[PDB]
Amino acid sequence: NDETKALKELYGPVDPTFLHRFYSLKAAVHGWKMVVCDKVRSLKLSDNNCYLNAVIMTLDLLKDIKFVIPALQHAFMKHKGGDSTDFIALIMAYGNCTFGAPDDASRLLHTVLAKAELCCSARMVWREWCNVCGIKDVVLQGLKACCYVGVQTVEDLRARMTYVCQCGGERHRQLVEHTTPWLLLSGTPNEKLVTTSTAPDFVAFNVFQGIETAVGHYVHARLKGGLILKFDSGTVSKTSDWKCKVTDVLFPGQKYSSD
Amino acid sequence: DLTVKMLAGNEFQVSLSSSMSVSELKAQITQKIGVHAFQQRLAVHPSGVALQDRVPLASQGLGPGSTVLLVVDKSDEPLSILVRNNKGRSSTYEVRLTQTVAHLKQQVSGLEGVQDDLFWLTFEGKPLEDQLPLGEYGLKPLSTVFMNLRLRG
Ligand SMILES: [Zn+2]
Repeated sequence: NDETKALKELYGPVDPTFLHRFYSLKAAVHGWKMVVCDKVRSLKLSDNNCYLNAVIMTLDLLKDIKFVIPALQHAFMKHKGGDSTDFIALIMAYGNCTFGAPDDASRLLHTVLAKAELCCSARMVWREWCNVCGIKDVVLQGLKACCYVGVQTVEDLRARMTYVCQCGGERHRQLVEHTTPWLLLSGTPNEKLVTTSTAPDFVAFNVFQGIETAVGHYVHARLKGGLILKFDSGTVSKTSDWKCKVTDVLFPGQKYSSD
Repeated sequence: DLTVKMLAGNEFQVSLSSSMSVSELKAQITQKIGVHAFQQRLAVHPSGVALQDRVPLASQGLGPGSTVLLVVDKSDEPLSILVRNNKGRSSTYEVRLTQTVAHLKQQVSGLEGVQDDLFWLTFEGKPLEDQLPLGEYGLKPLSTVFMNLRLRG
């Protein structure tokens, strides 16, 4: 009927529990606050929501994104206008997150971005080849050219990758052209020593603290004013050097080609 | 406000000269007729030419004043793919492009001994969404899917 069609337009294809979960999360996260730290908003720690601090503060760095699901875009707009409750509950709902339960910031971040599109240009070109099957270029446009799960440095992104071809032989692919407004790389928690004597090539990153087989804690970090800013769920401190397990790394616009 | 023909042989209209994405068209088709984009074969009526990939839309078709044809490729023949796990072990699986990501996860959860919602999958850098079919991701014979643990923080 008309009502079912409208919910479909509004939230897109969702499971039968979705609307109940959304509305319950909406009520449940009503008390959460977005607090201003160093002139930016951070999600105040509550009910194990640190992974949402990471996700929210990362999205806020991603220029020219827009959500293709209308309720999500509206909530996103409201969030930017300073009322974040809807956006938070909605991403929890799309993420199948449970209130008060700890979760995975990278899984959520890329689940959310899968519903988004880019309002500007972006392009990857990959060269793939097989000794038997030959060579083909693969072009990729928009938001998908701006994210990669599986590596955390640009050089690992640009390295030759080996896998198995359709034909049974080994196949290779490798990035040979890349133009983006930004670049989000994500991987498993990975120990890096981050220093600011020389400005790192990335502009922000997220950190998992603790053993990965237990419940840890997330911090969102930004490189600013020659320093590292650590946004720990509503609070912010500053350091120069930091040995930490990095998860998501955000880089600036890419502009690369390989002859 | 377009319109698309099938072999029912019935039709219906895409209620939009808007948004415009061939894919959204597909998705429009997807959610209008419950048919997965990767099985959709589009061709402008009646010049059976079956379209570019770039932006909406013409090229060779535009406005409420045209029509396009839709045939569904009903092929879900089995194929073998790989899923490589947390430690770097790849195990073969028989699948159909028609099964959901969630279904493949049930398989993997089976062979790995990890609750299906305690991990997530990627293919060539991209995350696989539970509700979508394997065919959405251009999975090929012997494609390698990666298993990532769902951390808790
Ligand atoms: Zn080959």
